[PDB]
Amino acid sequence: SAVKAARYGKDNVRVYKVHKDEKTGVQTVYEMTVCVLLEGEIETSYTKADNSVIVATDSIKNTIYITAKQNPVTPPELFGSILGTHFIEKYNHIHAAHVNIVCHRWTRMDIDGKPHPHSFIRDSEEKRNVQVDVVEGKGIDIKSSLSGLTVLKSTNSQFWGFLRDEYTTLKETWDRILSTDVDATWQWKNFSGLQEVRSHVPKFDATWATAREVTLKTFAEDNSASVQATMYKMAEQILARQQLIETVEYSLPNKHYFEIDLSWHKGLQNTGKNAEVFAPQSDPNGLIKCTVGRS
Amino acid sequence: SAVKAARYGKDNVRVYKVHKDEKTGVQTVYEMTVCVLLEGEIETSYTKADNSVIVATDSIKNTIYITAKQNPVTPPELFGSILGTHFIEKYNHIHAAHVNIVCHRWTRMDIDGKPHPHSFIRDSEEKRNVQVDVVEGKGIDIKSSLSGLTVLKSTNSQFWGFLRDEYTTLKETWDRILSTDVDATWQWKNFSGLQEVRSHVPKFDATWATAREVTLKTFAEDNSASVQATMYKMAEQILARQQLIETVEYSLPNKHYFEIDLSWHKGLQNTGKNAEVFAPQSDPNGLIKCTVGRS
Amino acid sequence: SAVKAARYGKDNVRVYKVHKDEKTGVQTVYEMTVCVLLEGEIETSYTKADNSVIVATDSIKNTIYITAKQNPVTPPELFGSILGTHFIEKYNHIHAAHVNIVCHRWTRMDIDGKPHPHSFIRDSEEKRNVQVDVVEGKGIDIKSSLSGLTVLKSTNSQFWGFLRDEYTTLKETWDRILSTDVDATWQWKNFSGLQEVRSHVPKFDATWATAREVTLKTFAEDNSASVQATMYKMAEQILARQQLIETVEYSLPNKHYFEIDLSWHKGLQNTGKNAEVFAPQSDPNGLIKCTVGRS
Amino acid sequence: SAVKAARYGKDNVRVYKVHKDEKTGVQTVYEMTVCVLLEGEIETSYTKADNSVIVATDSIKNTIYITAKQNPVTPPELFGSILGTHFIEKYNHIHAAHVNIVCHRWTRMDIDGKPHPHSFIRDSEEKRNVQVDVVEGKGIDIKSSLSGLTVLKSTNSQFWGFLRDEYTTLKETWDRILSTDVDATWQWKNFSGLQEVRSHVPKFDATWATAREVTLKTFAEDNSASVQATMYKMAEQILARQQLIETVEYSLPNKHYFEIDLSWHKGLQNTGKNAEVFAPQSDPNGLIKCTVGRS
Ligand SMILES: Nc1c([N+](=O)[O-])[nH]c(=O)[nH]c1=O
Ligand SMILES: Nc1c([N+](=O)[O-])[nH]c(=O)[nH]c1=O
Ligand SMILES: Nc1c([N+](=O)[O-])[nH]c(=O)[nH]c1=O
Ligand SMILES: Nc1c([N+](=O)[O-])[nH]c(=O)[nH]c1=O
Repeated sequence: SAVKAARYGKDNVRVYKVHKDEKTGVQTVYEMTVCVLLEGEIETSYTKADNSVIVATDSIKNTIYITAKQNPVTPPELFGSILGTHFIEKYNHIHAAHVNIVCHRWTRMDIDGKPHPHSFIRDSEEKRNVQVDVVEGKGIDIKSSLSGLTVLKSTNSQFWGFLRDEYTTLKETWDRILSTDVDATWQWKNFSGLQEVRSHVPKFDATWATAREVTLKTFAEDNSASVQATMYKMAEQILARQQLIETVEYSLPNKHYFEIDLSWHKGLQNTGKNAEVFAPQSDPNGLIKCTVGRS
Repeated sequence: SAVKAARYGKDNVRVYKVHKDEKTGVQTVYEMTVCVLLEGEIETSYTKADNSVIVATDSIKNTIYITAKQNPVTPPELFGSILGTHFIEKYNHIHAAHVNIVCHRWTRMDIDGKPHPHSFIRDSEEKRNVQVDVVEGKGIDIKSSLSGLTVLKSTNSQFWGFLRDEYTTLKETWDRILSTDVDATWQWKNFSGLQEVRSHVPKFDATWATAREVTLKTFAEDNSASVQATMYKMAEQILARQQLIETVEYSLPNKHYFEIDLSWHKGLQNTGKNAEVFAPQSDPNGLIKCTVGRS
Repeated sequence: SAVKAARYGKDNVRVYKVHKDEKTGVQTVYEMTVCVLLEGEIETSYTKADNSVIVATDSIKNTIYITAKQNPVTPPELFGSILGTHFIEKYNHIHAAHVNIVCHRWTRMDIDGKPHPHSFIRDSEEKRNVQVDVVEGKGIDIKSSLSGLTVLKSTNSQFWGFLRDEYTTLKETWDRILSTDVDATWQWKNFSGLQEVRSHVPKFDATWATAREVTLKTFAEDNSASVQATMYKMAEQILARQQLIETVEYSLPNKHYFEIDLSWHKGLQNTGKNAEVFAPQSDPNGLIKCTVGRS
Repeated sequence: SAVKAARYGKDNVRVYKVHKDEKTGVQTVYEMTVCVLLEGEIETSYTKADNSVIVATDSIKNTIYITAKQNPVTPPELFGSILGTHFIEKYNHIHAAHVNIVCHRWTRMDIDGKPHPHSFIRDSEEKRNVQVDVVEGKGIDIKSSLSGLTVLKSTNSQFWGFLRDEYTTLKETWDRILSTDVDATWQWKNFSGLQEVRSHVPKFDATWATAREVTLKTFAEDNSASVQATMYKMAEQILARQQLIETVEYSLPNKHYFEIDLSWHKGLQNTGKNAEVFAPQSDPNGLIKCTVGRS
């Protein structure tokens, strides 16, 4: 037997950083969870019990805190690129670093209509993520994403004209509830190294904002023919607005809300045009995915 | 042996209801999770296998949907009082109904600065809850609450002057991070029945809003001497603003963020006035509770 | 306003302890999660920012580790009584301590049919818990429990003869699946203090074992008329087997498995006596409770 | 823009099946959660709102129940291969089916030392999984795995001789606790189709059992030089015992248990050879992976 692939590192490293404006007194906080896995000439740690090739996972944890102390942590695309580059430059035998960052929301509170200088609220569990792969001699590959964005529309979703055969019981509909948790990922053109990532810094936050805005507006305004059709419209728009993106991937559950027939009870009407009370279904759920690129 | 206490019913009943304004086209959605447990002359179902005294839990589930079809579901204090009253009036041998409702957020989306007629977003996992106990001959007891409100302030929290003995290692501090998940409950004066609950309907939403506003403002503005001292200030204010409340209870975890000493690494300064990067601690956590009433 | 009730302390304190037999080389591990809340003359910490009355929650955490170092951690009824007693004896102004312990399973591995000296497996997420309330001048109250014991029987459960009215759709049945997660609590006679708890030490593990055995055998062997009837039989037996128990409480969900009518597809028969494939339902669920005491 | 990749289907489909032995009265239950995603000539559902190419996800759900009614559900490698093959044979324009199955434990109860005919217990949350990819013209690829197997050894784990530099604070050790949750996957040689999968049916359960046995014995008996070294020994053995496996992949967290220095308290000794009480750490954790194949 032989080692075909190997990677190791530290997961679930929680990090908080505060910035304090000396002039204005305003403070800004960032909180993230970081995972770093390394690859390289490490096979002998597995095959021969040779620990000499191992950067201890505890040391990887220390390096994450030190790097956050000495560099900006925003945008996460930049921080992840700095952190990954560190490992391949510092250790001759480490040839790839894989960095995943999940950013948690701490939104400034408004008190009496004015933004508070040092108080924050977690408004929803929506995340902004990055995956950064730094590979010696092959540059920096970055996938940015948003996830945990949960939405619902109460009308203006349809689903009819699908294949009907002996396995089919679903009725066609021209008016249904559509609810989903959005997972959207945009993959950047390969960057040659840290200098090139730095040169595009302003585009990272702007593209995240665009992706979010397009997602919400398209969902709200599309008279949806299917989850498939609506998600493709989202992806098209994002690609049109940022040339440095190569592909956009969406993964959307269809979280079902079922009509409840109450006609057995005193002829109560609660289906079709009379539907008011529905039963949200925890499982099963539809799952629809697509990756859109340039023609 | 004898049955000393018994209650039974249906838990985790998910319910969604939509309201459609015929004039304006605007739709509004409500989504809740409901639990109903009954008590009464039911001991023989346990001791003698006499199912004749049992309202099947499946029927309780049906009753929740039927009741939501025929009545307003907001404010939840009213819906819970209607639902509980139904069981004690309908069934001669049922003498108490216990109704718990958890309301989930579906906040109207703003698209292009304008509120959308039928699209919603889940903004955070904060809940608004009620517990309603309807007891034959003893009226209606309602406890309203908010929970899952997660906040953080980066300065203006202190903790010094506590008891020091041979079990104490904690250093006094004049500047720390304070973060918590707020659970706040206000208990209403007993109501004589449904007519009296209906007479106070406007107070329910207004008191929830007041409780939330007082919580957020006090947390943001108090130069906190301890979690104990800050939470008492919150409770005092709520009692002063609504005379029909008898007690206010707060339960607050103290979610710790620890300094990281980096001085071992090239003399890096990251403690006290130089602290920028911290380690959020998942566990353990402080837990502080208090119930405040009228003197 | 006035403080009506107050308690504070440390939650989610994870503790592991190893015992090493010097003679045999055999090692035994214990892992628990502990919560301790104190009450006493502490109202001024809330009302006047007087921290002098506060035993810091960090110190409570230290005390849990120190106590585990110096005393046996098993049975948990004893450890909880030692820990709670410590706080009321050490601090003049603390008058009650509330200790909750959750014990996690680490079961010795059998390798080649022989018990291994120092290797363990987590066999299921079933827990053994205690709640110990130590109150100055009122002795020690202990509630012991098991929870997270998940079972299923595929036949020999019935449910017929329940109340039928205009809210009822459920069909009577003489053969259904019964599945539940068992939560069972036995409350001990009040103990005068630590000496009396020590005098009964052997009864704690034996009573836990009896409670578990009775639960499993009764569930397996009863041709169940309802969840109500089966759970009462369990409670009766436990009370008969241990005189120092005052009450037994059971809380059982009824986790539904629904038949799937497949007759629409080529007349496939999958209901009643032909039922083979079922749909487990995540929610809603029945919830049945009872507390049984001595006549 | 163009569709580069697309797949869609149903997730979280819970299924239970019972087998009833007519002769002996013995019943056996199986419970699983199934996910099926399809690929094929479906791009126009995304680009042109052409639902004619869509097999509704509701129909996929129906097909899972029908297939479970008409075929054995064990071993899961076989059931997954039957289910995936169905979709590519039935629908001309569907060219790949991806089937994931998670099997939940229902272990027969022993009552009075004898196996009960129809009562079961969930012994731990360990799962047995399969991923089956059925691709038109390219056969059937199966990855089998076990996951959620949580173990701990209290001694006979070491970690010394790793790289030490200016980022390193970790002390070398010759005696530590090692605890992990095991995720192990074995990938089978490609099968030409269903006939070939059927021909190897007995090997599936036997190989799962071997993988589990090797994992547990190696963990218990290895005087571990590192997680890397121990996991490689596991993988080597599995490959040696089953020739139809091409690769074995392990993913193991290192769940840390930290010493607690109590010397500040009356000189209490609780470190090194005196360590008895430890603090389990919820996060961060090491994460070690490797894929082993044939030389
Ligand atoms: N860093 C590592 C540790 N460790 O404790 O840091 N232990 C291992 O077995 N392997 C590692 O890579
Ligand atoms: N409603 C009840 C059911 N049931 O199925 O509805 N089963 C029981 O054992 N008990 C109940 O109360
Ligand atoms: N122990 C306590 C702390 N503390 O940090 O330990 N902080 C508080 O606000 N209150 C406490 O009781
Ligand atoms: N099966 C599908 C449904 N559906 O409801 O089954 N809805 C969609 O938008 N897309 C689907 O593929």
